[PDB]
Amino acid sequence: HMNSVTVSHAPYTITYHDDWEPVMSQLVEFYNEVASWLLRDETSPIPDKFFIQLKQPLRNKRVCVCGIDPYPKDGTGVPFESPNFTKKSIKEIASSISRLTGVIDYKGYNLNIIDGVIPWNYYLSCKLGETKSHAIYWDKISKLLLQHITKHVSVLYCLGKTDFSNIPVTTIVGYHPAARDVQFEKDRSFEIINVLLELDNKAPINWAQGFIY
Amino acid sequence: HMNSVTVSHAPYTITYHDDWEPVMSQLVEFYNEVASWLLRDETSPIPDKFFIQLKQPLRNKRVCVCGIDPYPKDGTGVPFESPNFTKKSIKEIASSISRLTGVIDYKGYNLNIIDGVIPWNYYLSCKLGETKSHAIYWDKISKLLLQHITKHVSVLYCLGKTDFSNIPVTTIVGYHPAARDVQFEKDRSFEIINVLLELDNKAPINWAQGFIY
Repeated sequence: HMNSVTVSHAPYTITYHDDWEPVMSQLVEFYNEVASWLLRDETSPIPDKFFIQLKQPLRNKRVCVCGIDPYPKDGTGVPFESPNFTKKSIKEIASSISRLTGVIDYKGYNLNIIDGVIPWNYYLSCKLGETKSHAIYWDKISKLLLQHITKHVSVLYCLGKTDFSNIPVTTIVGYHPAARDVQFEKDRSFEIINVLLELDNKAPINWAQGFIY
Repeated sequence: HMNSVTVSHAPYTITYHDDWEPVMSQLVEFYNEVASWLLRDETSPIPDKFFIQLKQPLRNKRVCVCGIDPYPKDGTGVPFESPNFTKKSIKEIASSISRLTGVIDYKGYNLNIIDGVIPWNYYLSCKLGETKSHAIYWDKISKLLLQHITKHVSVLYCLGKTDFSNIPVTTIVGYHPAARDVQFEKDRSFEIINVLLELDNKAPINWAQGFIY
């Protein structure tokens, strides 16, 4: 199931699932053009992690949960993943899911271990410490990959109203996870995903699967 | 508040609200290129009605309810409007709203008289009797106008999954109103619009406003 393509700059080899095959030669061509600009500075995540989410299948995904880019520091290549459960966003996502499910004891949360969910970063890197600082480099790669994801998923969930302003599927644009005074709005946005899936005759997400105990 | 532009073919003069001003000179340029092809055959609606929805303001609209094109016959220029309440789609929309609201006695329904709703046809005409038969002519006009609507509304509601396959806002793609065995799915799709609006801190739609007694 796993394929690989050579590129001219680090990480030099991109591995990917069968499902991503239709976009890869355009991706290679796009990445070769812009890589030098991306590798000039220290990035989150590291270059060897940029494309790690391409190993994930798409034909079994119903929901894309999408942020604008990785954490300014300590990105792993897996969107929202925080191994020591310290990043504000994934903590706030975990809180919402706790209130939506009744699960209160947990040590962590990961969106990447939930059946039918692909967590996604629209831009695949940032300059270390600076949010959206690599928007111009990922531009066309970002369109290409997002376009391909929305061919598989039934619901696209974007996080951050001001974050997304950049270029025909069911879509909710919610608040950033770390946004203030919108706890109720945040909680019930997650809840509407499963409603929209049922009305689309798809199976709901078991969001509790995300918890780490 | 009302403006006008001259075009080279019928209807010769397009009137429009202030809100549409940013798209009009591109529209004029697009319409002049393709009009002869549109006017060759008998159309629904008639040419003098094509652009009638441009008289409607946008800054007070929260929801766009969008179909692919006008009724194959008897289109009025107002999407979904059926003066004698005979068209299957608007009857089915009225039924859904009846079940969602409890209102049972009515003689008609119109989406164009509801505060905060703009009913829309993605393509502004069809050849008399043939659905989507003018898709190629409206193409770029359709993108232009839909793009401009989604700058104002908070929720885009498209009707017909297969109907829409043609090219970042909250969007539900529901079934065609005349689709079978999906009465529940249709009813509760309309209900989720108001939920999404509240979570976006916008006022809900009073869908009962649509009823004609």
